[PDB]
Amino acid sequence: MRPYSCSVCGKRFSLKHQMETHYRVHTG
Ligand SMILES: [Zn+2]
Repeated sequence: MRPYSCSVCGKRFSLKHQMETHYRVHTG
């Protein structure tokens, strides 16, 4: 996948920070 990926949810992202910023959702 040219772009990164949620590596957890299964989405795609070309901005490591954006995806990494998404992990803030895997908290709890
Ligand atoms: Zn995720």
